[PDB]
Amino acid sequence: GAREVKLLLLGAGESGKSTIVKQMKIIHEAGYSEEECKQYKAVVYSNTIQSIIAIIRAMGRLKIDFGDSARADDARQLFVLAGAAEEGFMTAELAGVIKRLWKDSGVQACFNRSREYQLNDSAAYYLNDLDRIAQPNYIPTQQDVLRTRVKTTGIVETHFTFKDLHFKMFDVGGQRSERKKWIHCFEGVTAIIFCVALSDYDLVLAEDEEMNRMHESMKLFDSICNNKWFTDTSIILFLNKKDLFEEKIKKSPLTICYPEYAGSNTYEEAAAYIQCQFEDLNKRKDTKEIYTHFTCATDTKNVQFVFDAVTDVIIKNNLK
Amino acid sequence: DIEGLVELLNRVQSSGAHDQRGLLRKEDLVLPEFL
Ligand SMILES: Nc1nc2c(ncn2[C@@H]2O[C@H](COP(=O)(O)OP(=O)(O)O)[C@@H](O)[C@H]2O)c(=O)[nH]1
Ligand SMILES: [Cs+]
Ligand SMILES: [Cs+]
Ligand SMILES: [Cs+]
Ligand SMILES: [Cs+]
Ligand SMILES: [Cs+]
Ligand SMILES: [Cs+]
Ligand SMILES: [Cs+]
Ligand SMILES: [Mg+2]
Repeated sequence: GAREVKLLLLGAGESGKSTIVKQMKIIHEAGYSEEECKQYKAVVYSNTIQSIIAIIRAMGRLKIDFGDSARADDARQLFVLAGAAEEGFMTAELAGVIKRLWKDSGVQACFNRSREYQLNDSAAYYLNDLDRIAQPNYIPTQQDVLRTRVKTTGIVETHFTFKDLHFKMFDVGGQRSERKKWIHCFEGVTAIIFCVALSDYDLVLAEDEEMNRMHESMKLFDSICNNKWFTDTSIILFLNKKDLFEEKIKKSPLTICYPEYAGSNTYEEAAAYIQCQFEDLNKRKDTKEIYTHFTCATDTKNVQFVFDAVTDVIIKNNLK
Repeated sequence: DIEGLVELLNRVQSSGAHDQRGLLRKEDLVLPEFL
């Protein structure tokens, strides 16, 4: 008989929860048609602008000057043009201002210090493709739509059949949900897919945080993991953003996030170390098992593959 | 439990890592102080 498989996505903002959801529609659903991709132009541009602005704002706080002082006019002009360009379209004027700002060594200098502030991980993706994106005959591709960033009004979800199972994937995130909603989200869970942004290991801590992003995520995992209520619940761990991690580990040591770390600075050892920090949180290595996968939420191929395995674990953890 | 707190603190407080979300709104346009 058909089983309802209630999947709950958990994890800090930016961990990739929303992105896994979209991957499900592309893989186990229809995906996005052209009539529907065209629909995202407005957001693709909205996001592109918000990104260059996030960086421009960062230059102020961090006091990083433009490689060329002319850019100050562009920056000031960025905010006017932006707040004046009908959504969905981008003029040859705005495209220029952005291209010049993104090209500035001062701005690139600030971009390289994104660890000191909060820059979404789509800024690079879009700012580089300005050539394509800016052209007026532009049609967002699937990967373009996958990288977008929209509204989490309430709770996001998707229904899809895979290996004859009725998958219901849930994802809250930002939407303050009370013990009400929460208890109601947990009740019925078949598997919790906990997302972690590996690349967050080098983030400078905020003025409010006692511990860093990683350890805050570690803390939450700990609870979800060792909570008797989720005993029979399959606990999949997605150590996401491995591409950014690999790119980063090169320049920024893991000792930033785990001062005691003494291994080498290879994607391999650093990654293995983080996999242990999370899995050692498990208080019943005998009782429960953690299903860890290093992934790249934005990679449809890898996600399809990884979700293929998660299902096997679900298909049989149901002791059958 | 505080569990509800932690989840609201980790999955929310970082969604800020994206005041960069949704369509463009007047708030995200306020010209930076270093004007
Ligand atoms: N480069 C890269 N970006 C990613 C990856 N996973 C998620 N992202 C991006 O990082 C952000 C996290 O977004 P999602 O939209 O997944 O929101 P979340 O559920 O709050 O963490 C988005 O900008 C994604 O496009 C990944 O593996 N690699
Ligand atoms: Cs299907
Ligand atoms: Cs499609
Ligand atoms: Cs200068
Ligand atoms: Cs960066
Ligand atoms: Cs490119
Ligand atoms: Cs839906
Ligand atoms: Cs559906
Ligand atoms: Mg979010």
